Amino acid sequence: RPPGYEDPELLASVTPFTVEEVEALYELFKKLSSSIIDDGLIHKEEFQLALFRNRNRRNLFADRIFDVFDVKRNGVIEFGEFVRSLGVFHPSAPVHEKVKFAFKLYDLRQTGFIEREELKEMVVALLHESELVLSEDMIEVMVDKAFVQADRKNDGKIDIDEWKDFVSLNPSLIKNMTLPYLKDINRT
Amino acid sequence: RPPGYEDPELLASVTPFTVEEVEALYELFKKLSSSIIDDGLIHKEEFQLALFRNRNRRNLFADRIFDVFDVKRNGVIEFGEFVRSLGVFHPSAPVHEKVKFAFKLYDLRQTGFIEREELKEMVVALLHESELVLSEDMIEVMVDKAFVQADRKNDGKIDIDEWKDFVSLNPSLIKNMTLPYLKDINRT
Ligand SMILES: [Ca+2]
Ligand SMILES: [Ca+2]
Ligand SMILES: [Ca+2]
Ligand SMILES: [Ca+2]
Ligand SMILES: [Ca+2]
Ligand SMILES: [Ca+2]
Ligand SMILES: [Ca+2]
Ligand SMILES: [Ca+2]
Repeated sequence: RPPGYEDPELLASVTPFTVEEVEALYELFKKLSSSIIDDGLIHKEEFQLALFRNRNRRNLFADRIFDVFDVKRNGVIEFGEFVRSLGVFHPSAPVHEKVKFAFKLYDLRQTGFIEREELKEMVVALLHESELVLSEDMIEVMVDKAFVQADRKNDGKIDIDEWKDFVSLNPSLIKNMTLPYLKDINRT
Repeated sequence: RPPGYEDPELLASVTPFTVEEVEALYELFKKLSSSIIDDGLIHKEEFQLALFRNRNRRNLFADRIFDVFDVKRNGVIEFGEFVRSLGVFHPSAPVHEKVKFAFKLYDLRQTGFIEREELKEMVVALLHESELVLSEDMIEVMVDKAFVQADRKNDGKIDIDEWKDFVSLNPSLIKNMTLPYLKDINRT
């Protein structure tokens, strides 16, 4: 009847998941939150491991993922934070939440905008996801074109509205904002 | 005890498949070879349909795939031609066969080499596979760089040896030369 306890019906009702899926994700949370410390929290040390091990997103953005998973900004990931952040990757999650999440992700230093050098590290990382590794001048041409396309109110930084415009023209930037195995999950 | 008959053990023994998988692929061949004419042959009219329907590779290269599937150059695909060509996409198929197959595929007009304008239509099609649609001058820069990289014996056309060199540096050009569902197949 314990501390940290959260009725799975609760998360079920605010996410694309169901009770059984929420209960299921609790098993997976116990795994990741116990690796090193056994306090019911996923320390970032243990987030790394879990992404490193059962590969999901990407190693160099784990500090980025960890950071946005960390909704109540307090240095760790709690169970409900973990389920709600994951729920955003669900195929039925509203595209709004996916666009927003992707935006926090790319705001590399957490400043409320996307600056050119962050669009760059972004584009590089996405390219490399699709096994394309291009010359540095191929890249700043690309990044330059995409950056003036995106920076509508011409002022050197992308805000969430221009991002939304930008992504509507570039829907593949939020390609990975959805993981299709999450529709019915796989016991292990 | 019929015409067209081929002992599945035969194909089993010359391809990564097993008897049961060969027998299985016969069911799938009957489907595709009967759509329009019921002669035990996949006419190209019926190859289109099958790629169009249960999507596999890509629509504009169906005439290219059809063409290399068509090993005994005679305008149709016979059962054993179909199993042997498919077997090449198997995860355990030797990389040699994958490189060779990919080469015949890109030799768009069938001239025994890859010419610059074919590397171009190639690169465009691969880019578009990974949801990247680039400016025409981004593209001839890319195609120009890749083309002089590949055209070692400097003479305006890529032969199979230079292709093999080229692909060893660019292993993602034969990414699609493997279909992982083929490891154990899916009844329908
Ligand atoms: Ca812990
Ligand atoms: Ca937190
Ligand atoms: Ca930022
Ligand atoms: Ca702006
Ligand atoms: Ca037929
Ligand atoms: Ca033939
Ligand atoms: Ca050619
Ligand atoms: Ca050459």
